[PDB]
Amino acid sequence: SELDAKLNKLGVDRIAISPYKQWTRGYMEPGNIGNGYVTGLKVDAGVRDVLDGIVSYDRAETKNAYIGQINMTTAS
Amino acid sequence: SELDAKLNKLGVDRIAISPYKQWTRGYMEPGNIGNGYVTGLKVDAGVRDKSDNNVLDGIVSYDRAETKNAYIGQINMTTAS
Amino acid sequence: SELDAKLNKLGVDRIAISPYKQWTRGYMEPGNIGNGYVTGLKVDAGVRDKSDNNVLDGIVSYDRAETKNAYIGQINMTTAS
Amino acid sequence: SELDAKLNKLGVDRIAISPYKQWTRGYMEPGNIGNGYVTGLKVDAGVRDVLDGIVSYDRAETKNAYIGQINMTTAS
Amino acid sequence: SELDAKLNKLGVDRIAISPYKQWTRGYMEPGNIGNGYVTGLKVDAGVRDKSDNNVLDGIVSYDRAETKNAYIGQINMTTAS
Amino acid sequence: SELDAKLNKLGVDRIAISPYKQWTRGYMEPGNIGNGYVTGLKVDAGVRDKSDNNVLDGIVSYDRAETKNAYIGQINMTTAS
Amino acid sequence: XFTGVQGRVIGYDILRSPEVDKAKPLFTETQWDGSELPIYDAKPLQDALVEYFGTEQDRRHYPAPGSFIVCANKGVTAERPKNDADMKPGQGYGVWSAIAISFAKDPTKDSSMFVEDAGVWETPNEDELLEYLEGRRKAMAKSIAECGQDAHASFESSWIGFAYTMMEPGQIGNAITVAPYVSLPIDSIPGGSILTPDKDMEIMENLTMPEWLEKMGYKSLSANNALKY
Amino acid sequence: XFTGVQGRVIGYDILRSPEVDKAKPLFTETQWDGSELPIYDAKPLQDALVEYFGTEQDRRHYPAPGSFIVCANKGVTAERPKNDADMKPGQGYGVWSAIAISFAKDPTKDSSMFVEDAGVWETPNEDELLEYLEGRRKAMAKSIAECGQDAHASFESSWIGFAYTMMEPGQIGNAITVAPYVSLPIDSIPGGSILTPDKDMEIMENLTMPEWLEKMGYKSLSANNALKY
Amino acid sequence: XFTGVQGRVIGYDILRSPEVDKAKPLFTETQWDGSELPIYDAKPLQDALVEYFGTEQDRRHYPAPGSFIVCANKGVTAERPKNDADMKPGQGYGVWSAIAISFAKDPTKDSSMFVEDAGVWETPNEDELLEYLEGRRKAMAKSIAECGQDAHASFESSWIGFAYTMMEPGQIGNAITVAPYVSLPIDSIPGGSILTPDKDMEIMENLTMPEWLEKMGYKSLSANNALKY
Amino acid sequence: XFTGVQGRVIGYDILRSPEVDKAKPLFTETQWDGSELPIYDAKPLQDALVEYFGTEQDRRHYPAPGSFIVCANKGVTAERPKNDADMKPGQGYGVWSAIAISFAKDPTKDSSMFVEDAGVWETPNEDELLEYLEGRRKAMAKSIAECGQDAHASFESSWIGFAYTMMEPGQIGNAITVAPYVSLPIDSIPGGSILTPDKDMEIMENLTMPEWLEKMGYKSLSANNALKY
Amino acid sequence: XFTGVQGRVIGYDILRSPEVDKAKPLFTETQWDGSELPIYDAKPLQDALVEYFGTEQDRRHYPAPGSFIVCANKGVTAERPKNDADMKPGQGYGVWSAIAISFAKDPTKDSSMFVEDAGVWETPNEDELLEYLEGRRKAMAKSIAECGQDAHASFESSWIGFAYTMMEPGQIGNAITVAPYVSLPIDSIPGGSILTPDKDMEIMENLTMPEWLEKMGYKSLSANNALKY
Amino acid sequence: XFTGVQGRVIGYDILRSPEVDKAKPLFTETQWDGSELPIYDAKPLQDALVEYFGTEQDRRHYPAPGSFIVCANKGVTAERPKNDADMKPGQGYGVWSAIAISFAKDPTKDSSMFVEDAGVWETPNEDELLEYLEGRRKAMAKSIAECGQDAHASFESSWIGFAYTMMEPGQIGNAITVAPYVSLPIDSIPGGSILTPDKDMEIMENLTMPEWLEKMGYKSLSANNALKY
Repeated sequence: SELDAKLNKLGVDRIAISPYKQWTRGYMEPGNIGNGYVTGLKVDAGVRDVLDGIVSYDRAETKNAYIGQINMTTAS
Repeated sequence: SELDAKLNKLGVDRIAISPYKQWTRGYMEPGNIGNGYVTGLKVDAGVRDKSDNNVLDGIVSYDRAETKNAYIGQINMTTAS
Repeated sequence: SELDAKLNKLGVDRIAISPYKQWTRGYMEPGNIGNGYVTGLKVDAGVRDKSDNNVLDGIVSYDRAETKNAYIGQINMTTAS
Repeated sequence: SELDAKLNKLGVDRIAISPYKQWTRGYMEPGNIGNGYVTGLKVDAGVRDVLDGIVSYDRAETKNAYIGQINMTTAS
Repeated sequence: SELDAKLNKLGVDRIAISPYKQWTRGYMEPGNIGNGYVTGLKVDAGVRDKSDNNVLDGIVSYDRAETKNAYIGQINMTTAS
Repeated sequence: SELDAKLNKLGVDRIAISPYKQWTRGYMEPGNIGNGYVTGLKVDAGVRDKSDNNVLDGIVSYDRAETKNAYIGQINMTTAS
Repeated sequence: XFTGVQGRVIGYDILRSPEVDKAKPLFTETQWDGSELPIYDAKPLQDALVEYFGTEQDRRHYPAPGSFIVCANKGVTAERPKNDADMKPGQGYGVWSAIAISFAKDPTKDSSMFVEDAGVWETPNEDELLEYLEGRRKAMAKSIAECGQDAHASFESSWIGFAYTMMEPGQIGNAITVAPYVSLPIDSIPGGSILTPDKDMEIMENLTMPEWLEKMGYKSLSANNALKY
Repeated sequence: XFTGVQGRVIGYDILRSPEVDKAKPLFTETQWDGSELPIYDAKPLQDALVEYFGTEQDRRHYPAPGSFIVCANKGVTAERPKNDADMKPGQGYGVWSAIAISFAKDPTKDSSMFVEDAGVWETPNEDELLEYLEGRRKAMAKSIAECGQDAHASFESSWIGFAYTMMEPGQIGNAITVAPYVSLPIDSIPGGSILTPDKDMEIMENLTMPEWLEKMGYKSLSANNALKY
Repeated sequence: XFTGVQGRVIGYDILRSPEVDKAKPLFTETQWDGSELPIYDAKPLQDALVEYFGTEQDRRHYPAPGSFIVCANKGVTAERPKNDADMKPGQGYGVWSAIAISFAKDPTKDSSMFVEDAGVWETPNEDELLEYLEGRRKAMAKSIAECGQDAHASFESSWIGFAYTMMEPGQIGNAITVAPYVSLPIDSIPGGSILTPDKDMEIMENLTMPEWLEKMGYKSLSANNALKY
Repeated sequence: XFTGVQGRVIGYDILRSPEVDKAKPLFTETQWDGSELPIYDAKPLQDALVEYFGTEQDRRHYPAPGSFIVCANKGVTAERPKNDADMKPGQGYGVWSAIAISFAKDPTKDSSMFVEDAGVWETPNEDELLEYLEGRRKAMAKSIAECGQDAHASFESSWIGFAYTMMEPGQIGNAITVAPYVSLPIDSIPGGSILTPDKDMEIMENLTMPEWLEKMGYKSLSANNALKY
Repeated sequence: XFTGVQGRVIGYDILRSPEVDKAKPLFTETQWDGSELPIYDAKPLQDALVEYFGTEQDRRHYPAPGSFIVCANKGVTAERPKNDADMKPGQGYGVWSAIAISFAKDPTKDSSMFVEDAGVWETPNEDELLEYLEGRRKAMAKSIAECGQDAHASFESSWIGFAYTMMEPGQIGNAITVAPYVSLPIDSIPGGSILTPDKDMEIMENLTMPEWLEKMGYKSLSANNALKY
Repeated sequence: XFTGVQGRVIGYDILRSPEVDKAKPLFTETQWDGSELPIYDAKPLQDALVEYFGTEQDRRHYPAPGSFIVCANKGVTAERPKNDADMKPGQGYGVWSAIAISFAKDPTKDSSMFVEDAGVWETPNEDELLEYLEGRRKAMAKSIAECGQDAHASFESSWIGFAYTMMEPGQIGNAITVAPYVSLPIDSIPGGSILTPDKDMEIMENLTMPEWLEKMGYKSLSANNALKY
């Protein structure tokens, strides 16, 4: 978009492409094409009747927008 | 420096270059030229007259210290230890 | 192995090569050749006799377990979960 | 164009970009971005009143569409 | 083969891979993977009942030999010697 | 040199590095590091005593001049003009 | 967190939801320059990510098995005991999470920001919690506006949304808020190619989420608000 | 030569000349499938390359000093003696060169082809040469059509043009035909960027040569046929 | 966490321990498809990483000074007071850590998983702890099996192992569990080369840990169970 | 954290502060080899990073909006209540943070290390805190020296510095210690170029912080100790 | 031309012809070290390239339309006039071309060499030409052996082959000798991948030309000597 | 050809010969701007390339076996018959080759140029040829100066040199002139590294040919004019 054109003059691009079939993958992983990233919003909570933390976690990760089996790293 | 020359014989370089205009950017980000990193020292402490929310009371004091002195505001901080 | 061949048809490879002499290095670091990773299992603990206050005495038992057995001393550990 | 899209499915692209300021440069030279080429048509002859071959040559190379001072390599 | 292993210690590899579907392509072309080349042997002789023009009488007999037997038709031949 | 600095502002560099052990190699070959070239001057000739017919006896005087003095023997010479 | 000069947000910048332009602001909060920053419910954007990754059951362009996705994330977990209706205090009846994205006015100078929060609920009245959540919103807006002035980053909108649960009976509850940072596969891009990277991004930022679905043969997983958080 | 799956031709595929669509075929030659291959004068295309590289005097995006440009090329040189009006036979009065480009019908399966020729002129009548050149055209068409069947490559058009000279008085003459193979600089692409490679090519193939000029602030070096070959 | 389509595990997928095939399952736990997932002690695999990185004292292909290794990790620390044999409760007598790896049955569709745990020990009887640890195992198996169904990922084995300590006298204890994610150096690969990347991986997945050692001139640091955790 | 074979530290290895060579050690602590490791105040180095990134108000080569900077960092936050001068114990009057860098003697074999700490202050006397901080220093030195022997890494210097605050009146306090890991922009390098990467680093390690400023047209933001932590 | 440290030859080093090992030397020529260099007919190797590129009619992995293939090549063309059975001397009755490849003994130190020749035939007796060609062979061997000593490159074999034609009736004849320098497509490599480059080469150098055909579903275009030159 | 913005010439720009600065011009030729372009004998530069590639016998950093070196080159060959002292005219007694390099005054705007020539000698007096060669020089200078104006490229020097031979007795003679275009190996660069590319070039352009030799342990193959052309 017209913004990318202002951006490119600074050395910045927002291209983020995954080499794989079907799957997205994480920003900074090797073999991605492009120097940018795409993001999105997930908020979920599941009610279920260290391990404690882990199984309810997976339950929220596979609830709705699927991000199951990901090696989550944190930024803040 | 003469140390880089000892280093290079091991496969290591300390080159760390940002493609951008003005901004530095983080080690390991795509498009950086070089296989090394530069680091520096920041210690600062900031404040803000309370609210209801501890989470949001740490988030806003956080930003206050990040933009105090050496500016690292609006960065996606990741932690190593 | 025959699995890599199924993998490659999806765009995936498990090649993970370090440019350096002797040392391994971390997945995603710049200059590594390949788009995969190798992992391993370390569980260690110790007994590390008394001190001066919280953060510092902690940090030191840490180093003690990092250099106990399989050596990962002096690494900038980043966490995934 | 729609043809490039048929082409790309075969591994082929027609992207040919020069890293320099102002100048075009030759297909296959290092640092060009892209795996394709652009071509064009030059026919010229200059009347002028081994060396013989060389100076009239330059005269036709700098006549009209300028390709002067190029290290011409031949394909046929 | 065992020779490639002696070669690699000198910085040389004989890897020559074409990005395309079906077609081979020439050594040194952009986008080829690898830093080596593969070669082969073609000797053929072709003809065509004359015209007015020697230039064009070599161009058309040329094509005739290029598309005779092992097909290298429509290639931008460059010469080494 | 100070000229390279004027050059670099145009996108041009004169870096020309061979991946191999001992050998130089040609500009534009894959795996060379850099986007420039180095050149030099060779003029040589010889006296190479009589033979069997055209192409072959020629080729042999050629090799004789290529391996006379500054060695460029066994090269796949391509021509620019 | 942040999304700066390198980023785009699903549902907004690429694969935009009709719901987004049709959205009406819940209210406005003032910021340091004196602009009224409108605040919106993030439901378009959240549903949007479900269309793209898909669900456990309708898996679409989700992250690769074992991939390393860096995320902006916070979580929290709590028990609501067996009968023992006395909360030894890391305990509670309900649990919630929240996320806000505030789009920078000038994405060339300033970054867009994410704010995420989470806690437990010390009461059993679901409705009482709800009242509280719409309070937390205005609190987050204030945290956005504070932060804005910290870096003199005026924003142009904010989109905030929540999820939660009301546990009972020794069922443990976990609420997570997370903004992932990904790169898109070619087979998700209608007519994209591994050789046309920059055009690929322009296809996605030029499609609407309905068009993207129609062209991918994908049934809308939201449409008549079928998605719950 | 050839221009195959990797190429585009200035004046035709990118930066197209209005003159091209407005062109009217000089004639047609039959080819192996039974299609009438129209034949055109290549003047649009030749003028086109002058707009892009420019002239010695109005240097534009010409090749880099010392660059290695591979070209399809043929040349020829000849003296037309001092007085000595007897041609010891590598000699002649005039000298000429020619180039034809034949666009493949299916650029996915087949390559477009270039045919180039050159010779000397054994007569002093400029007009007599001209007559001959328009003969050579139909000869080249025949060489195109022969070659076409060699590889079962039907073409969809051919564009042929010539340049020459009539020497006199010990002035040596040199005629060259050359199709260069280049890569385009970013400052030639109105609004292109070193980070948007594939879009850059689409800008050039979407501009006409007048638009490209107007946007670059470039005066047309041809326009009212100001260009001679 | 996970190890998916991009990964291999030292001791199992590359540089495999004889101990691995010779291993006998401690037991099996059922999973959602009705397969009995065997469970094993992870000691082969743990010793395996010691052969490759080496020890402080016998440093081999350990990570580079200052390198950034992302790891799946958990730790925990605790005092066991000076005399004051009353534990003000973040205190304890012993401390432990644990790690399990569960290899996916189909590594093309599903990721292998790591589960790691850690805690303190409120008793001084080492043996009493041990009893507890072998309990924790079956608990972890259950947490594996739960998780398995979450993503319909059946596994084919699990390998679980622990380390710990029994502190006394104001000695602080720290237990860490960590799965590092590395890339291998060429001088660790017998006959590998920086120019043969994919073959390099095949060398390592075709060597056994004894062969790798014999070819590297490396003395086995485990062999007669010489390695303690 | 660590800074090993791949790193350089601003103010010391590149853009060195005159203050650094002119520094005088606050004291020495013994380490495992029997060398007296001198210890210094880190103020040169801290001011140094302010010259390079600049301030909110004088923004220089700071990190890109939304960039992902991995940092060695610790923080801590605390209230000092409204009036209610009784600290329910996650509360305090002051708050502090600290960072130490210990340069390895042999940066080829060993990594340089960072140690960072943080806490709250249970007293209102600013001076009483200060006394404590200069105590914490020698404690950190001891933690450096312990760690040194862990890896038989002798260092050659340490540079330690603190920042803090004394809150009152329900003002919450946050202290952060952070060592960021960046890559330098070309427009920060006087006479550097995107084509000369390794020379670019040599320019920065050959300039002093005054020279760098003079050549960049940058006013010193420290100079007469104008910078407070 | 030469084929040195970077090259492999189709039919010999990769996709080897059974005919090659089954070949019997036509004779030996001495070289500077005193080794008898055996000389063979190149027909296995020539047929070999036909299996891989295929023919106009059975197009297989031939070079890309418009690609730039550098080749070692020589050609020659001649008329054999209309009736006018007097050869104005660039004319002749037949025309021929030849190619030899001499594999270096030590491909680490020395390059393998190609020698190629071509001419016209001044007689109409096809058989008389043939006699001459088998003479030319021993001449080429001598040119190989001369050249060998020039660079002290002993070879281990030579493989020489010819093609030609006997024109009559104003039919022009063209003989070409050419050794092309290519890179292989993945779909030609049974079970190769764009991610396994070095293994791809090892597949091709481990297949025989029959195996390669059987695995590609390709009918042998030579087999019972069906290929003419 | 040319050597433009991308090139450096051995002996002049890198590994410079003392002989070069100590050289004294043989004469000057005027060029289009009115500058006296000095002309020099190219012997420093020619000897220079012998120091770097070495000889058949003292092989140094010569081109790789089978490598593809593009060169500016011309050659010529001729017989000087058996006795038959009558030259059927492609025959002669001696044969020569020549090369000139003219360094552009502004290497940013203009390219440096190479001019190379070759012919046969129709007389047997070696000295008579020599007289002729020093004539050819001034002719080449004129061809340089003509060309200079063609592109308004003023040069700042020219360096011209020749080699030849005087055949007799059916010995065929071949004279070649060639300017190769190479890239330098790391082991030729005293203290260079595959990781420091741009510094590598600066090492070579900062060494003199004597220093380069002394540091490489290389005996000067010229020194007391030991090199003949």
